[PDB]
Amino acid sequence: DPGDQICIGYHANNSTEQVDTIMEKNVTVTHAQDILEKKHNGKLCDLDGVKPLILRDCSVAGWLLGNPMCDEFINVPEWSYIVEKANPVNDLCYPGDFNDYEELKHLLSRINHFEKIQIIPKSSWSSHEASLGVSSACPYQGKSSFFRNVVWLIKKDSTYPTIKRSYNNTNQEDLLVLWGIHHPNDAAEQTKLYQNPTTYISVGTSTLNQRLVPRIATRSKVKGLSGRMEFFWTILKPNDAINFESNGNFIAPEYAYKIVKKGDSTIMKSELEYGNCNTKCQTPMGAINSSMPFHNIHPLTIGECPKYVKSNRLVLATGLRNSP
Amino acid sequence: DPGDQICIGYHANNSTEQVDTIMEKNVTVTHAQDILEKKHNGKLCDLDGVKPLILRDCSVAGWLLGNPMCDEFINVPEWSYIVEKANPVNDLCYPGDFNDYEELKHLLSRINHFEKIQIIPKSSWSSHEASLGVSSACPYQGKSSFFRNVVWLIKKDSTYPTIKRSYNNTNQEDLLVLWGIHHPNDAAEQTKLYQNPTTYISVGTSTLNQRLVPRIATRSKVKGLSGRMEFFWTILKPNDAINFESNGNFIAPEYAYKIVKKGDSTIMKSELEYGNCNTKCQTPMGAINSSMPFHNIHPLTIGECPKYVKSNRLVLATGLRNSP
Amino acid sequence: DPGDQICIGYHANNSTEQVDTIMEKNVTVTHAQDILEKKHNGKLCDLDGVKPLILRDCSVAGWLLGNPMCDEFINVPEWSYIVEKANPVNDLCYPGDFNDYEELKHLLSRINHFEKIQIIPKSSWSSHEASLGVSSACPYQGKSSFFRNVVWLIKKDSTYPTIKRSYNNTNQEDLLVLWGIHHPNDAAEQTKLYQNPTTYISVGTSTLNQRLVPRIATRSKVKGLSGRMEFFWTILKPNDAINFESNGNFIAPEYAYKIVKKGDSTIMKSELEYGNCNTKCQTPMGAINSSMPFHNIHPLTIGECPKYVKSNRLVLATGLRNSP
Amino acid sequence: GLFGAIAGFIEGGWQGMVDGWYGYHHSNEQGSGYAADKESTQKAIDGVTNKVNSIIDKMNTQFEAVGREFNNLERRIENLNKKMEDGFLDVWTYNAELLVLMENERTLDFHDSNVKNLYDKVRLQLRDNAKELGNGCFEFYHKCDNECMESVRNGTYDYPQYSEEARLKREEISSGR
Amino acid sequence: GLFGAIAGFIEGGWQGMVDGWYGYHHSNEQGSGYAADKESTQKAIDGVTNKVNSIIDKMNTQFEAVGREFNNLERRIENLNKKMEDGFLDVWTYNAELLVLMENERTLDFHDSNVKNLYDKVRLQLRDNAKELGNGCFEFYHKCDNECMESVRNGTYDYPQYSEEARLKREEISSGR
Amino acid sequence: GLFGAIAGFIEGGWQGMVDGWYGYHHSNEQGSGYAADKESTQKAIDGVTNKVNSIIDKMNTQFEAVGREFNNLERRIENLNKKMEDGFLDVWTYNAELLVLMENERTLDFHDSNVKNLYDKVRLQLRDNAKELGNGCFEFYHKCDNECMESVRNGTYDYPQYSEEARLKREEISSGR
Ligand SMILES: *[C@@H]1O[C@H](CO)[C@@H](O[C@@H]2O[C@H](CO)[C@@H](O[C@@H]3O[C@H](CO)[C@@H](O)[C@H](O)[C@@H]3O)[C@H](O)[C@H]2NC(C)=O)[C@H](O)[C@H]1NC(C)=O
Ligand SMILES: *[C@@H]1O[C@H](CO)[C@@H](O[C@@H]2O[C@H](CO)[C@@H](O[C@@H]3O[C@H](CO)[C@@H](O)[C@H](O)[C@@H]3O)[C@H](O)[C@H]2NC(C)=O)[C@H](O)[C@H]1NC(C)=O
Ligand SMILES: *[C@@H]1O[C@H](CO)[C@@H](O[C@@H]2O[C@H](CO)[C@@H](O[C@@H]3O[C@H](CO)[C@@H](O)[C@H](O)[C@@H]3O)[C@H](O)[C@H]2NC(C)=O)[C@H](O)[C@H]1NC(C)=O
Ligand SMILES: *[C@@H]1O[C@H](CO)[C@@H](O[C@@H]2O[C@H](CO)[C@@H](O)[C@H](O)[C@H]2NC(C)=O)[C@H](O)[C@H]1NC(C)=O
Ligand SMILES: *[C@@H]1O[C@H](CO)[C@@H](O[C@@H]2O[C@H](CO)[C@@H](O)[C@H](O)[C@H]2NC(C)=O)[C@H](O)[C@H]1NC(C)=O
Ligand SMILES: *[C@@H]1O[C@H](CO)[C@@H](O[C@@H]2O[C@H](CO)[C@@H](O)[C@H](O)[C@H]2NC(C)=O)[C@H](O)[C@H]1NC(C)=O
Repeated sequence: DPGDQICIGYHANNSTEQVDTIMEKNVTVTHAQDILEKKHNGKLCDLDGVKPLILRDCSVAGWLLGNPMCDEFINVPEWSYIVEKANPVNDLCYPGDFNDYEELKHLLSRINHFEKIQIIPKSSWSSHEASLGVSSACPYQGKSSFFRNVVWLIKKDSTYPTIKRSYNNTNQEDLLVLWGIHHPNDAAEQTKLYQNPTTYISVGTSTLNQRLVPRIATRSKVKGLSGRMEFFWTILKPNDAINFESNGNFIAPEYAYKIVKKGDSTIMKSELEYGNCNTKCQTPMGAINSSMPFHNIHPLTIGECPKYVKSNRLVLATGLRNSP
Repeated sequence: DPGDQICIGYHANNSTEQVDTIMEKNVTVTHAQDILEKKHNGKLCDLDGVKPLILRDCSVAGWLLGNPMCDEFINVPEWSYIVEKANPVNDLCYPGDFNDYEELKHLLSRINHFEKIQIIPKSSWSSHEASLGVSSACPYQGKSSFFRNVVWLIKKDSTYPTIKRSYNNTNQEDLLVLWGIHHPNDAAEQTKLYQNPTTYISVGTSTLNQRLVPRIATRSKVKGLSGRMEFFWTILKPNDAINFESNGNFIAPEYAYKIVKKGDSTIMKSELEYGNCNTKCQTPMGAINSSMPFHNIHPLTIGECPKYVKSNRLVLATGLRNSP
Repeated sequence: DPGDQICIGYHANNSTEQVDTIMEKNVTVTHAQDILEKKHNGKLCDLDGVKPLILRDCSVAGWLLGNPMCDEFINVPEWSYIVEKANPVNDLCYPGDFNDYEELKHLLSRINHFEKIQIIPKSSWSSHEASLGVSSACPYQGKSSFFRNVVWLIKKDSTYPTIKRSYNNTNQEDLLVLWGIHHPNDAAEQTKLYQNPTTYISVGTSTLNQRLVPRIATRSKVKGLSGRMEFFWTILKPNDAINFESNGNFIAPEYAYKIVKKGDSTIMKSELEYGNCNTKCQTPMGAINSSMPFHNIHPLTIGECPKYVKSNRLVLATGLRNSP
Repeated sequence: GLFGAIAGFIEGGWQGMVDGWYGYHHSNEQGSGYAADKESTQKAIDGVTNKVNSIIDKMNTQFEAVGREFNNLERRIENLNKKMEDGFLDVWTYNAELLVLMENERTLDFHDSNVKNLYDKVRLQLRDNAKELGNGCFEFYHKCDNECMESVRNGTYDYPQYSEEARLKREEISSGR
Repeated sequence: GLFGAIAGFIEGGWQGMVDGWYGYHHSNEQGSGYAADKESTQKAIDGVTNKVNSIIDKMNTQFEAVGREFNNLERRIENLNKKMEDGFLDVWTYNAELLVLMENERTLDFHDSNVKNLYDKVRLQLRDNAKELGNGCFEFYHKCDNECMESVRNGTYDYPQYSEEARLKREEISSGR
Repeated sequence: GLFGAIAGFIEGGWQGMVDGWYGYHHSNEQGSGYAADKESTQKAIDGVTNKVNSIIDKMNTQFEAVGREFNNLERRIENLNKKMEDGFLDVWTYNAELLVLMENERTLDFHDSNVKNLYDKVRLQLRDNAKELGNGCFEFYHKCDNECMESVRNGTYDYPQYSEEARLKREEISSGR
């Protein structure tokens, strides 16, 4: 006969969730809690409202300077973040250099919008040749062409008279301005193109004090050309003026850029293209939509994101150990 | 009937100290120990013995070069650390540029004392004009003036014969030497001030090899001026000689500085002024007087300090859990 | 009378291992396990197979330009890692500067082998004097000499006709190339050595655009000389050509380096010399041979090594507490 | 576990207790059933919810990698930059995995220590009015109906009230009939 | 707590025991009073003092922030600099906050493990010479004066000495008068 | 330790059990000896070997110092460089030392919780067929030979089988004669 009885016990169920512990692996428990998000959508999205700027086969240098093949980007909307491929094809079509280029890219990461403006009219070049400045390295569609936002001045009749030109930033916002110099192959090329054999380019700001000189040298052919173009850039402060003077080898500007909205942004390296979707979190490998505190997709993320960790697994134990 | 009794128990009292634990917040306990020092005295103090060098409305550049408004600092005492405001007013009074100025500031964090010494006497300028080098940008008090430690030479009668001047560091300590170049606005100005149109500044050391040339351009007005001054500096090793040769556009030295005691120091960015106290621990927000292992005032501290953390609260539980 | 008995107890022995705990230090336990390696062998060893390049009293610069005092290194075998002393004696024997030298040292850390090749034959200088180009700064054995991989051209008869030389890298690997410019003391020196008073050195690549000019100045004597040498470098891409044009003050190349095995390597600062041994782990203090997960010899190690920590003791408690 | 209760002296957990983590299974004259302990199940939910939020919240601010780009002659600081963001990514990976690992063990001994502590809540209430079997069960020396079983659950169990009937049935079993 | 003593089987602590953390409250014919256990209170002090010093001592050296200045076109590496010094400030803030939290738990359950363990030093000394009341107190089966109470305190308690008078008092209450 | 067994109620360990960490000492008419508890000694070996591998394994990836050389006017990032590599060297040293220390405590209280758990395994098997002495040993109320000692060791021990001989021997000592 059983006299009255009472027992104490604990919960169990059908759960095969396994956690780990410092001393024991794959411990099966009643309840678990995963805290790591591992799946994304392989696509580049809008970020809340805004569609990212995706340069396709373009580089940042190629966009701003105005590569013929980059015309798709002549007047971009305000963006949420820029996307650039790892080694874009359309960079500096005419071979040379973009000075302090990495730093310039740096600014872009805090800029959401430009507004292209003309600051020296191409038509204003009355005593020089705006329209001979054209190269085979710089092809529109078989038509050999040039960058669009600058202008390659050339001697008219036989001579190249001294340029003195200026623009005063009367806007309330800052002005990104670009220009450049052309380095010929020998004395002969120099004198054919600009007549004057000894030349210079002076550029002044409230802070700029630059005087450039062409640098004649015998060089390798790049894209069939031996000469070089070297481009330079500055920020022109509100209510400050910029002044050019030259004498040859001048790559003059026509258009400038007003920094018109600043904010969070990144230059995001990614091969991807536009995914026609939308998130609150974007990764160069795909967007994440998750409540988790942690993800393991890619450490360079933008937007309202979980914190990157390198784990394959992050799972917490909440319930108790389940029966053998 | 009560048979004899013995009971086991623990301490309790009327302490309302609360600590926290991974699972439980605001647990009331018997004894606690705060380890976060949270209060400072809002003042800039001496450090043990020594009064900091406090530039008021000066920058380091304005001090070392001799901006007339910075005369308060013509001959400083030895310091423990320099305090500079975020945006000093008296920097370079005549507009221009200071080369590698940031790296030079970096040296100062390990220097506690200079000794201004004359290395080329203002009176020695026998065949040039030492005393016309004065600007409306560089006001003593309405009297237009110049930087004090350098000299802006000018043509005398009509000419400026070639300068060849040298100074040999016969001291046992290191010599900080400063100089500069004047960039005029046009050919007309160049020849008015210095006569010669084509000019240069050479500066040679056992390790320097510099030939600077003035760089003409048309620029914005800054403080009513369009011209620019660009300044340069070297350390002259003991037993070494420095030699200047120039021809125009030279801003010559008069005083140099011997590096005379090195040691711990910092440049402290702070708005504060002299607080007339003393501590063993200083912060740009105020001094700390404490035994705590941790503080949360400001990460940039100098002197014998507790270790910085960003916590609002750090309390250890030492006693036992307290009665309901 | 004793009724039958059963007892429960735990292990003990003759162990004097002590561990520490958050609350108790030097607790003697039954079994412990040290995880910190503290001993090394004080020698510089081979790395598996490979003997390191040990420059003795040479620097990376002295080696590559070929200081006469460095001849021990005229044609080295492949290495595992370079060892350079902290303040090498045989650097640039004729005083001057080696441009972007730290960045070059950086390239060396991923290079395991060079192959010196001739790119401009010393005999080829038919209309100049290759063989006068020698200095007492640069002594072979009391014989005054020069760097070996470069050539100091000098005027022949009375004149120095314009040099035009180019070399096209037809190998499948990259070419490290070096050259340099000589800066005299005065006009008199310049015209004695090179005849032409106004001179230049132009240098072109698919990526280079360089025009160097000598900088006449009066300077401190270094090693009894007042003049200076300034050296420069480039990687010459496969199938690309380099072109030199000059007019005076040219230090031409003769020999170059083909980058011919890349991989892991480092530049190790160490005073030591070749120890005639072998490891799988090398330290600038001596080699390690150990199974331990941790060591504290030196933070900069090369090869399959335990992880550095700064502790003087890391001992685990594995066994149980030993009798009070 | 550290306290010897879960997977210890109570071998097996009850598939049938579906409304709490810890509880009771009585068996008297009227029959049997399951009833879960009211405070300890709640004492554990609070302890677990506070810990889960404490871990998530501690890691709320943590290093965030930023893109920086450097050119062909910035090789060094290019490399400096890389090792730095990598370094930090590794520290936080380690700080995270190790926190879970550690608080998982401690999560289990909270559950274990709670079971063993509830068994001793009953053991010092009944004392010698019931027999400790050693399998985690108590067998009464007196008669206990359904409002009496309830008094053991909520802590109301009256000892002097039943100590008379129990000490008389202890006398019956001492003789062996 | 983990061991079920503090806020457990001893519900409430004694406002009046001022000279220690843990102790005794005796009650014989001569009267009543408080007596603190000198060795367990002293061993807990050493354990807490070592912990407070280990914590301050581990944060011995930890990152110290430094001022550096960069110019207008050193923006890039300027940022590298901020994110690094911020990064490290964050690592050490997390390390300080989390070490306290963790070692606060282990401090309370050390006090908890100690109280319950002093109760078991006494329970395993008396055995059946006293009755476990369950409220953390013992009721003796024999007469115990002040020189006898002290022998339980310092660990001297003699079982066979009192076991005869005790086994006769257990037998008398077995009878029920 | 936290569980009061090691250096507690079993004061001192047995020099003679050279074949295990925890175990038994039987003592009947046939003689006496040491017998190591076979299963729990293995249960502790696995928890410790897994712990040791997990500590080494967690420090799997950890900051690796790299050589960088900077020139004379690169003083700033030269310094940036240094404070960084040091910065990290410190973080990982703190992490290694503080981890060893923490898991040293937890290693000991595992051994402690285990002894106290093997003693309560035996205690709830025997119950009143033996007398709890308080020094960690059990004295039987019946006759127990070597195959009976084995039934307690491997967990086979039968209570109802010896319970009659025990309750009649308990009855003899109640009377005194
Ligand atoms: C670029 O053009 C802008 C046009 O907005 C010019 O800025 C203006 O500069 C004039 C000076 O020529 C300033 O006029 C002055 O007014 C102030 C009081 O506001 C007074 O102190 C003076 O006596 C003078 O008459 C005016 O402030 C300023 N405009 C604004 C909106 O601030 C400027 O001339 C050009 N900038 C450069 C750098 O060339
Ligand atoms: C700047 O002035 C310093 C200090 O007076 C000068 O240094 C001295 O230079 C003379 C040579 O002009 C050295 O005399 C020599 O002694 C060496 C060995 O010491 C001996 O080998 C030679 O025969 C020679 O006569 C003297 O040592 C040296 N003084 C010191 C303290 O080193 C020097 O002329 C100037 N330095 C520069 C870079 O212009
Ligand atoms: C340095 O020497 C290299 C190696 O010989 C030269 O590279 C070669 O250049 C020739 C042009 O003269 C290339 O010929 C071309 O062939 C391709 C297809 O084979 C075709 O697209 C062209 O119409 C042309 O006929 C040849 O491809 C190229 N060799 C390699 C391996 O790419 C080069 O001429 C020299 N470099 C310089 C800068 O002078
Ligand atoms: C923990 O459980 C997992 C799940 O099986 C095991 O991890 C690996 O799992 C893969 C599939 O995901 C299996 O093919 C293997 O059994 C495992 N691989 C390795 C290399 O072990 C793992 O075995 C379990 N760990 C322990 C200690 O039991
Ligand atoms: C922790 O205890 C304090 C005791 O007041 C509480 O902290 C906060 O501060 C005010 C006054 O100091 C309290 O009245 C509020 O309840 C708290 N503010 C907020 C915004 O929560 C707090 O009650 C306790 N913490 C929790 C989580 O309850
Ligand atoms: C730990 O054990 C050693 C025993 O010598 C002690 O550690 C230190 O070592 C020196 C000699 O090696 C001892 O004389 C000192 O006591 C210690 N040195 C210093 C600088 O403190 C130490 O006594 C023991 N530690 C503790 C906490 O007892």
